[PDB]
Amino acid sequence: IKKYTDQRSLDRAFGLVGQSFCAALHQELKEYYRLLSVLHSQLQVESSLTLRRLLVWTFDPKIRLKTLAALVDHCQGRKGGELASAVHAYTKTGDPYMRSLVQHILGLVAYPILNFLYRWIYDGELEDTYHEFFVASDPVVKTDRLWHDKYSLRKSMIPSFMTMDQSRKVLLIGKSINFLHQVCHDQTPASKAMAVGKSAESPKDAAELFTDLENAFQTKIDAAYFDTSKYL
Amino acid sequence: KEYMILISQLEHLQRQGLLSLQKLWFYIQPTLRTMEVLASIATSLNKGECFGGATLSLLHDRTFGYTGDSQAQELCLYLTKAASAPYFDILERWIYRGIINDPYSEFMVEEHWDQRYTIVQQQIPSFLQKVADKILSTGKYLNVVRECGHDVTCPDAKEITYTLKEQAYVERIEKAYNYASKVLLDFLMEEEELVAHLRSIKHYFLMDQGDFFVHFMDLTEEELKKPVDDIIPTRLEALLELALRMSTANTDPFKDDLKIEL
Repeated sequence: IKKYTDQRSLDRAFGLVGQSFCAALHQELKEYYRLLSVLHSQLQVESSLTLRRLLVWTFDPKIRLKTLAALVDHCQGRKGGELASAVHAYTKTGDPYMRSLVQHILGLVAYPILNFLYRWIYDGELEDTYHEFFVASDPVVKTDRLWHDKYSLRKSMIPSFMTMDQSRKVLLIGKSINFLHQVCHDQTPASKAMAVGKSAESPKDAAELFTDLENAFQTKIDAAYFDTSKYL
Repeated sequence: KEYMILISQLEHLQRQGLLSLQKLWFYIQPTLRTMEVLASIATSLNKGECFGGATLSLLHDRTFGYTGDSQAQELCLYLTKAASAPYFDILERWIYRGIINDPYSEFMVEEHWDQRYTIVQQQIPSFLQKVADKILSTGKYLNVVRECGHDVTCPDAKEITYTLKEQAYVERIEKAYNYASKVLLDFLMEEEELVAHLRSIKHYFLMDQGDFFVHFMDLTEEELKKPVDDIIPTRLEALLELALRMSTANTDPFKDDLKIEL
């Protein structure tokens, strides 16, 4: 984990998700050290100092850090998209001991991913540097619209919590939101309430709903896909 | 202040001193995180040497890159919000009067008859040049009404941009300079009469009512045979004003603005 933090040092390079995964890896590194400080308070004078009792005080971190060694053995690279297919393969295992811990990572590996998504539904100002989302926004030179697909979805980095029909769905909203910018209108679709919703969602996520809402996240974007279409 | 206050709290446990090289090691890996991001912003600022809006666009780029770690995102947001609340206050203090003050040229727009506010390519806001062109032309229209008198106020009582919504705030900046156009279009239609000025010039300047000019064309056939002498252009203005009122002009202060080329 120390060498993973040594390789973490980037500006923010080949992925927004990659050092977000190591940020949580610094949070679960952090939890190991509070368990070291309660051991040093045992050592001096202020229990008996045998190994057989600290063995079972390290046996409870032994279920903690060993399943973090499986999380670091999956990914050598730091590119996002394939990180979202890594933690979703770890939450398909049962046993909510580390499944709660990989759901911590699933809610945070996704958090750069869906932060690409709902703003591109709401305002549509492209903010990619190394295409951390599966929709690489504007990799082709700007041309007049002949219904040409500039936003490809790139199967090699699809998240496993986003299925095949929702991957084509967010392209269909993201292609229409750019077509209403060059319509001599800068108006976000049909209301200023499409700004309101994004702010509500971001505070709600900040204090509440830490686990991803992949069943309910696809509902109100469909209740966004229908209103941006009829206004257009 | 938050960094130095944890170090003093565990020193209360140092008088009961049993704390470890490991209990300390856990608390320093979160606070190496806080310091390494702060160092890597500082290292970029030594290589950069930026100021003003050029710093604002660098900090806007760090809100993009530091995503994936929640708490590295929260400070890079807060550093951008603490750099923009000075800057967009210098924006708003240019919108209500046109007070351009430069301690070290924080804002882009420098003071120039000239109409030379010329944004700068040195700096750019948190958004692209489209909002810089939008706020430049805002300062151009508010300075036109300021030339008449000191009467305009920003439509809100307080202008805030230090909020997560920012693209809906440059769109309430664009509905503001549209209103500044409307009160300039007001000032055209009330006192100035732009439409009557363009009516009195243009098609009359091609030639609209030739009865003003065929009276003057009677007096281009007696005089205009040779180039002008020293006593000739005194007569030509006397003949323009003679041809004014023989053909009954309807508004005399719109037709005394005609002068005569040598």
